Amino acid sequence: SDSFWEPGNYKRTTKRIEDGYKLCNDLQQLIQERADIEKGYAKSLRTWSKKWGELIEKGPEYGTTEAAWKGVLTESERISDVHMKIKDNLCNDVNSQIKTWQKENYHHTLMQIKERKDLEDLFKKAQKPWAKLLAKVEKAKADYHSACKTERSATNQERNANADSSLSPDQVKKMHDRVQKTKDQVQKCREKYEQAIAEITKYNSVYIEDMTSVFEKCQTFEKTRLQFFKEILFNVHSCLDLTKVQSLPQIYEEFSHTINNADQQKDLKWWSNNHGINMAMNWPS
Amino acid sequence: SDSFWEPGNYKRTTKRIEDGYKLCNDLQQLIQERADIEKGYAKSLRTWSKKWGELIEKGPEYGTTEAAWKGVLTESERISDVHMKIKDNLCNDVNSQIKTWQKENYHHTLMQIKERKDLEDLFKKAQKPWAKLLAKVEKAKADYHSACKTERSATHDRVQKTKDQVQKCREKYEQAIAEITKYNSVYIEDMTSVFEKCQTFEKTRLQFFKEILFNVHSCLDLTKVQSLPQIYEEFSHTINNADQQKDLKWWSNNHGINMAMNWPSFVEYT
Ligand code: NA
Ligand code: NA
Ligand code: NA
Repeated sequence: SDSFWEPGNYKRTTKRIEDGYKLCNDLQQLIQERADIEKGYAKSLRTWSKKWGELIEKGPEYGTTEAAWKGVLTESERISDVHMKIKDNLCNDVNSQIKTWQKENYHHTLMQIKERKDLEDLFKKAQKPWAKLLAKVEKAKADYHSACKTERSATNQERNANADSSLSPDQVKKMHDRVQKTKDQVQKCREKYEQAIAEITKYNSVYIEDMTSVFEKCQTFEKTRLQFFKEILFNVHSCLDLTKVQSLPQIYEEFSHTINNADQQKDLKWWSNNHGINMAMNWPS
Repeated sequence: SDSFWEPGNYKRTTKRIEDGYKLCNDLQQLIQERADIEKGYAKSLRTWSKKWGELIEKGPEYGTTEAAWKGVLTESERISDVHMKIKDNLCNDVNSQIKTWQKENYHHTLMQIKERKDLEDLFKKAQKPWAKLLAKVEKAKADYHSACKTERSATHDRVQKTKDQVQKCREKYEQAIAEITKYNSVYIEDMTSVFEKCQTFEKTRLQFFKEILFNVHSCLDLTKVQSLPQIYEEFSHTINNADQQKDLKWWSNNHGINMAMNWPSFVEYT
């Protein structure tokens, strides 16, 4: 079966050590990826703000109204910083931590992950004795079913010898001898089989102890990985939680301070001063 | 000079009307562009979410730990929806109300903006009488200035009829002047009146842009997105459900020592 207790089957557990390495790679990759998305948004915002900053400048809007329009560009700048800092937090608070743990817990030798290779070895050692007894049981079982088979086809041929009266006495005798010799075989074999089953049945618990002990070494390492991953996940969470960016309220507060300063009278009066009736004229003389 | 009072120069006030209308188009383009960026963030988030959602199921992580990694995917999805609403509010709401105001306060004759032609007309009307007096002043200034020239090289029939000429020029010059000087008050009064119509209208727009900027602000103002504190608790509870004990127990049952075994048993012969 697929049972753990079956020879070689501890390999799902050892494979899981190496899966732990892979999941470090995956998590780093996933975070880096989100980081690029945040870099990308901020980068877009800034491009936008550079573009309109200039179109407003160079275009017809003026005065505090101009300054109000500009408020929006300042907003997006402050927002972009927030997002750069999340990019930077994800990469140097979070990803580096993972990068570090992964370096520290997985070593690479002989085209293997040593933590895997060592433990496969430890299981293999733990399982070797009982593998023998299992092998024995399996020979004994085969060696006894083929003795059963022989004996049934040998007692057959004797059938049709005592009904073939031309055979020589030596021929009739060989067949008689084979039957008796092959039922020595059925017996001898039943015995070795029963003894092999007994021999293994007494090792089982030693086997169980041994494998339990190796398995739990594995569970302990795994426990640790799972704990670590839980923490980094919270650390990720910290990086992304907007409700804790303390500047956010202030960005909007300040953004509407600017809109509020948009003053039509200031703007209009200025316009007259520079372009309309409140300019000097010397009349003709 | 570039003084508004010289003929022609009312025009910068006039260009301003049409610049008004132009700015509405610019404003909508600005907002449209911001909205597109928001939509970009949101689309990105979801692509990322869909990608890793798959790569995680497929990968080795299982259990509640696996459900915690999926926390991020959900938060990401929720953030995308916040920005998608920002796109929509900006577009389907702020931009259309500009579009509406644009069409309520500007109208065209043929290809030209009517409010601008009207007020260019009124300017010219008021400027015209005065411009005519100024045209007079300009002629009689030139007449006099070349009765200067045609009595400087005369210093006997061309000696006293050109002192008669500096009598009739300096006379006329000084009366064109008196005449314009008398119209000034009126011209002042009528340019004043037209310019005020230009200011009243321009004021409408300045007040309207203030309002629209406030709306843009309400649209963009993260501190007022209700759902957002809550997104991040939904997320942390998900992380907090990672239970290594159950994930480990699960493993021991499906892959490790608590699995059942058949121990070797004597099997008989066919
Ligand atoms: Na400008
Ligand atoms: Na999985
Ligand atoms: Na829990």
